[PDB]
Amino acid sequence: ISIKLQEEERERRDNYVPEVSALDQEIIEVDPDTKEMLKLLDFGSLSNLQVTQPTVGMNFKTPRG
Amino acid sequence: TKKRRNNGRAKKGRGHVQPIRCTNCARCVPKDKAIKKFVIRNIVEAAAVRDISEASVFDAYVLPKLYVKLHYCVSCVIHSKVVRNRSREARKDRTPPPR
Amino acid sequence: PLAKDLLHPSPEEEKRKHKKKRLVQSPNSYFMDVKCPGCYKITTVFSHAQTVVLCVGCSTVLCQPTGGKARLTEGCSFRRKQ
Amino acid sequence: MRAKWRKKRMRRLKRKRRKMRQ
Amino acid sequence: EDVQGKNCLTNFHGMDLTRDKMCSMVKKWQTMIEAHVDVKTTDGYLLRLFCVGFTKKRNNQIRKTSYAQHQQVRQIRKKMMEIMTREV
Amino acid sequence: SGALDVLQMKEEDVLKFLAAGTHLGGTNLDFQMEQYIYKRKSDGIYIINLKRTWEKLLLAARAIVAIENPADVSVISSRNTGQRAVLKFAAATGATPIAGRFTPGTFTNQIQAAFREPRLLVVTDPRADHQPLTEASYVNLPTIALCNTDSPLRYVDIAIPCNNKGAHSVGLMWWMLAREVLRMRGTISREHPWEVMPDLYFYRDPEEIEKEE
Amino acid sequence: GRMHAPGKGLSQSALPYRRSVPTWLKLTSDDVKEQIYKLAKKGLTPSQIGVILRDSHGVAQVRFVTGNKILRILKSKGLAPDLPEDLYHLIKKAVAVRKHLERNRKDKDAKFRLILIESRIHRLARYYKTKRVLPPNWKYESSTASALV
RNA sequence: UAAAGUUGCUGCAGUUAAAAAGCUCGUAGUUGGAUCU
RNA sequence: CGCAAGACGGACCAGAGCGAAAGCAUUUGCCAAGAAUGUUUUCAUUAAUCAAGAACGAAAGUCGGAGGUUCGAAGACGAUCAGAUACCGUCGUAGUUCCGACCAUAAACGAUGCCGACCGGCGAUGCGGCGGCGUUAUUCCCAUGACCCGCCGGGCAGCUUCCGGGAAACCAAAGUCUUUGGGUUCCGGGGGGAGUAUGGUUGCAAAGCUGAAACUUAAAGGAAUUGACGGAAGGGCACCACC
Repeated sequence: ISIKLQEEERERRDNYVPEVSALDQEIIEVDPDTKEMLKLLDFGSLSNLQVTQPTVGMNFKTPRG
Repeated sequence: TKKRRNNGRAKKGRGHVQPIRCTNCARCVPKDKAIKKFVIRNIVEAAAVRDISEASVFDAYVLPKLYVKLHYCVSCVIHSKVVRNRSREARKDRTPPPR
Repeated sequence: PLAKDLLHPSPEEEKRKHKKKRLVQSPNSYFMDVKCPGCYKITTVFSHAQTVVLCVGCSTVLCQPTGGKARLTEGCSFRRKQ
Repeated sequence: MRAKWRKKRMRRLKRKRRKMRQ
Repeated sequence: EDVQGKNCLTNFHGMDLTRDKMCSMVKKWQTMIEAHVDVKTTDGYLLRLFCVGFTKKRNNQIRKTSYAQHQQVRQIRKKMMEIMTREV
Repeated sequence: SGALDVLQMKEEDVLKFLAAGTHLGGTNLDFQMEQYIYKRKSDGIYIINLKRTWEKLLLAARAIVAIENPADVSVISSRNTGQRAVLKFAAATGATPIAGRFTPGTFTNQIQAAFREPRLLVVTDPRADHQPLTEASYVNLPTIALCNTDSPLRYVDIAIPCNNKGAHSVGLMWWMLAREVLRMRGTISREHPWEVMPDLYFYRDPEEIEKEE
Repeated sequence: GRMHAPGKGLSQSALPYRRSVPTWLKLTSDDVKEQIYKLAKKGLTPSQIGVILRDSHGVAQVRFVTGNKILRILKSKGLAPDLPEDLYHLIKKAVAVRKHLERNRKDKDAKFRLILIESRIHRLARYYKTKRVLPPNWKYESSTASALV
């Protein structure tokens, strides 16, 4: 069915917005490597981020076979 | 015409592979071309588990298993339906069936 | 990808290559001046040495041959040249 | 006829000819 | 070797692992190393001892196989034989 | 950006990108996406260079703007993650949306009911939207794509390097594209933040829909 | 690829572009020449002399310090060996293989390797005869070649 | 004779249509890296 | 429970390794050999391919000697069958095992000559080397192993791809081919006759290498497609199927 009223209903339902954006947060955890990326991007002076420590090891591959 | 890239065996990088005898017919088939099944079986069947467990002299005996490796030739493996023919595209799939 | 070009730096893509396959080939080895704490003079040792070299004033094993780079003994301070 | 059996037949023919031709 | 008073007195003759136990350890992506020694105790009991070991997959291993190189296997076999001889 | 202070990256944009995790790629790296990454992390995640992301977004916005009839640009999303974002982008910029299943032959079968002839194509993911990508190679249709680290670049003419797996990232990417297209056209202005905010473009689960009301 | 093997190895030395004497190296050309003379008198082949000078004395390349190659220096001083060291080592390997094959007659692999070694010997000897390094009547015979070793 | 690029120097083929020696070594033959105004 | 003999070396064992191929799997020792890697070592064109010539060459087979467990051509018997001379069963000779001579052939296959250059991507794996968080063992420093993450070089392969090719199957070579020329060896020319005859040569023999013609014939053949059929597999349906 391709009725116009269904499109109107869908577009009204999708027209939802909160008062606070989900991207509006005080603390953003950022890894040191992306911090270096920001610093080389002329954005190392931003105080909105927070140091999250890197992972202990490099165990990210799933076991083979 | 060639049906399989590996010719239905795993012989890559060597000339000769020692043969083994099929457990079903005693046919000489190469160890890489032979079709291998490793069965782990309870030595007591599911129906007989209750009787043997009740008649045991110990408590929680956990019955021993049986580890048998069967090597099949292609003919006996096909007749026994261990493996079966597949479509030309499904043939290339080496992923074992779920278990 | 745009070889021998200064616009995109590639020290890291050049010393990663095989030594013979570089734009201009160059060894991956070096000579190193070694001090032994018990000794008092320089010894210039090849990094991939194949000889069990001894101190020129003593009888101490400076390094041992391995498959690749030679293995130096403990305490001997080694510094690359050039 | 299988090729190897025809080859065997030809071998037997040659042997018989060698025997007869002394 | 003796029977006294309707009692048979036994003595050590040998030792083995059960068939299921030894079949259960032989898995297909590891090396199994076997050694054997003919060694005599201080009482004169000559014993043939067979030792078996298997290479262990590390807890963070991604590699499927845990094979030992031939010299590593020879060193392990040497250690096994030496320890068996020392203990007997 | 063209080395223009008016078109350069802002602090708010970088903060939004970091909050949405747009810089976070996958553990795999397509060899044609190498120039858009910064470095691999210790856990295998590739970091996407946000300056390159901004450059490619602005180039895509320029490509979209240089089409006078806005309905001649098609914005596609087969995945559920980008359907809402694509619909909002189409409403904002006047482009034509294809959210949901893209039936094959839409660009090639002139008899079909839904037959349309776009002048530009934008997709949410080359992998998921491979059908419109392949069809674009039949009607001389250039393509703009939101490409992750492991996205294939075949039939993609302008790739925007970004995280296209997360709902926040996809919504924010479409929101920035719409904002920049509108800014370049003449509508709205760069002297003040846009009234719309990215959460409207986001995809939300029905459970979250129920919870947040 | 290898002359007598299916190997396609690439491993070899990679000379640096600069042909100058290293700054660290303080040995005069004559000092390197006397060290070469001493090592030759010790009973070493030019390859061994070069290896020792590289490993211990820091002489990266003798040709770059003295302007001459080690074999040429040994010849000019008059203490170069009778036959070239590569041919000498090939003959030594052939002698070792023949000694092994005398007491191991069922080793067909050894016979095949001996054939390869003697083919290499003959090729090198023909090249040397072309360069007048060996006398034109020189021939490798496997009856008393152990004396040549 | 051309057609026959079905005798292929120009200019053919040789996994499955006819076809690469079981495999190496090896003399002749053939072919041979840069470099000197 | 012992003793003896002759074979064989399971599981581990893999699209893993080594070898020129054939081929190679219990421990340990001796003997000589070898690839790759490392190398700011040495020689300095010594090279590639190869008529002649030569080494090796599965199995079966031949001669002589030793041995002879198992299996087993031939053969005997029992079955099945219209018949079976075969499949199946019980035996069983040569042989299968080893030593010394012979033979030189296999679907000896990747049905794909060797050497060199260039032309995509990805994840693995084997060896060597290089670099690096962190985890374990040496119950102590460094090192060295076992892991983990990468890089480089050869290697066995795999997946993928509108590189390109091809009749296609399919092949990162079987590509860089009418936009045709990097070097070189062997070799094919419609199907049969026929790898036959004959000659030569090799062999104890069996036979191996070389190798026709008369004559006959319009196709034989390759790849793929659709059907039909299958004593091939997997499904579905009708109380003219069953329960």
